[PDB]
Amino acid sequence: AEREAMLAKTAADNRKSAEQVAAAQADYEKEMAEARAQASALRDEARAAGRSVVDEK
Amino acid sequence: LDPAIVGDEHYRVAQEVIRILQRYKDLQDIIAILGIDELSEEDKQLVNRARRIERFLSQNMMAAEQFTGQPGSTVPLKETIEAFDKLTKGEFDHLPEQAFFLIGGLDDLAKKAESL
Amino acid sequence: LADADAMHAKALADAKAESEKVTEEAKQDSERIAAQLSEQAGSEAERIK
Amino acid sequence: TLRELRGRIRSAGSIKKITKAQELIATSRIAKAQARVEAARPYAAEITNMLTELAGASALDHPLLVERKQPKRAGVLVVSSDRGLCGAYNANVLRRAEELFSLLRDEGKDPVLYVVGRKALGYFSFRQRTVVESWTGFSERPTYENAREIADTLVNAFMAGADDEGDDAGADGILGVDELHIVFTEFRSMLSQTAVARRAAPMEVEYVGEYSFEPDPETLFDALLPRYIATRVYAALLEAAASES
Amino acid sequence: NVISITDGQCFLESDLFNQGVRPAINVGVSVSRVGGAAQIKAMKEVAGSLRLDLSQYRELEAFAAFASDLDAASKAQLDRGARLVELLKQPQYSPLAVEEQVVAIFLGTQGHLDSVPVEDVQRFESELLEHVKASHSDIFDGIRETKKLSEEAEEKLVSVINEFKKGFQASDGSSVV
Repeated sequence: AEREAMLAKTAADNRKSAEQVAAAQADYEKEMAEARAQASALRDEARAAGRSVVDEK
Repeated sequence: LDPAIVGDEHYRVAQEVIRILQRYKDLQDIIAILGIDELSEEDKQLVNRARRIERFLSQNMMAAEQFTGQPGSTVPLKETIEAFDKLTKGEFDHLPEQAFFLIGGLDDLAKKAESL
Repeated sequence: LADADAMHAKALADAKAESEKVTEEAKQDSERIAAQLSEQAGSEAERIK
Repeated sequence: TLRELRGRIRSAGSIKKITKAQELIATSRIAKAQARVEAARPYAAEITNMLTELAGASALDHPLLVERKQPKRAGVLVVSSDRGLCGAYNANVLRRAEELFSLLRDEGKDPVLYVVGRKALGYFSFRQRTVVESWTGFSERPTYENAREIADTLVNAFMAGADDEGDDAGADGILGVDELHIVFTEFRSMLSQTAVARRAAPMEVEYVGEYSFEPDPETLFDALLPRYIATRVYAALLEAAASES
Repeated sequence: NVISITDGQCFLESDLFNQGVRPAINVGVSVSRVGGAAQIKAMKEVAGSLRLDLSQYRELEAFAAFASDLDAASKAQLDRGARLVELLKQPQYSPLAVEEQVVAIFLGTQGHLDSVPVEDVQRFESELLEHVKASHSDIFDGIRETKKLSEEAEEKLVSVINEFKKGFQASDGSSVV
């Protein structure tokens, strides 16, 4: 009753590291892209608003 | 150009080059659309040799020093005829074609070819 | 298991650094482009004057 | 000039017309080739099922099943067509053959090659290499007899190298081969046709995990394998012809 | 008569304008005899062998229908030619100075945009360009004064390039590595 828990733990560990690193890389990409997209939208809208107010004035 | 003035080897080399280029031009019309797949290998080798000999005639004179930023080159006639006869033997078939573009001599030819 | 949680802190730290630097860069770009655009509008204003 | 131009116009227009006509010829031939290629499936499935059932509880030993102790050499057969105007088909086949020969040269063996088709026949005759035997004149329309005799010849040649030690032929009396290779082309799609090489000379046994034998099971096994080899050989040819068209 | 009387000419053909690229300049016949004193030495060192590369690209693109011959031997050549062709296009009423244009030609020659997909390369450099305008402009003054590319500026600019492109996202959202 104790020689299968060791292999169950081995099976869990063999994939825990891969799952964790995959999730970490996915979150890293998600946050990087989200922040860059936010910055790009902000700069685009600021440039558009500047052009608009300059045209009006 | 006559065998009475110049030795027979030069005459033979010139005649062979002339015939090769003539055959290449003759086949150019057919190859212009279909290509080499329809054509036989006996003429594919001729096509390859004609392309290589045509690309080999390119040279880098010193007058282009104000354009290419490289020195010119000169070759004695004996080396020229020897290299051309060697090429017509077909030994240089293994070498890539682009290496023959704007080369000075056979030593520079080998150096450039083995540099890539 | 102990090593498993090392990268989260540095990941979040670099995320914050990226966020602040890109916000600053966007602010600088917006203010500069507004500055030159407004100055050119004023320039054509005195031109038409 | 003018008349040269007009004559070239006539020649090129006629070439246009007949190229389209013969392309339609090829298109029409595609349909019947695809209809004909797909009729041997039931017999192959039955021969596979019977082989699996027979070898399920049989002894695992056969000269084709076992391997020679020494890699003296390796045979190889490459297929080609009996007509030109195929495009890069011959070029693809020859490139695959050259790549395989280069790969085999790593072991230091001296192979012997067998070729089907007149174009590759001339190509290799022009080059410096021996060809023991060639087959032509029926690549467009094959039959079971050709595949059967070819499989018989290849099996006999493989058997003829059982005791090839050094340069000595032994009791065989003739130098034999210890490995075979097959080169052909597959019909992946109407536009995807990739040349495929396979090795099938020594049989390999794999267990995926988990009747009555009135005659001798070993004799049934021994007679059964050659039929399987012949059916594979026959199945290759229709695939090659379809890819060619 | 006009070609005979003068020296140097430029050829424009309706073909390339039809396929879409607006500046339609032929690369095989259009030549100029003006010597190397026209370029600045910086332009001479940073730009070279472009005409021959474009010519061989135009020759080799004639056999794009047969991949059985190239076989991963000129894939880099084909890709570089495509990226360069996509680079040469110019928008309408878009004045450009020597500084940013020599920057762009250096970037194209070094091939640092190979990872960037073809679909947005243009806008890519634009962002990069304006960032370098927003960022330090010391390198522009440096190459404007000595009229040559100093090496230290080269490491500085490539480091800035790596920093920007690591922070860059593609059109489809795939970061370049």
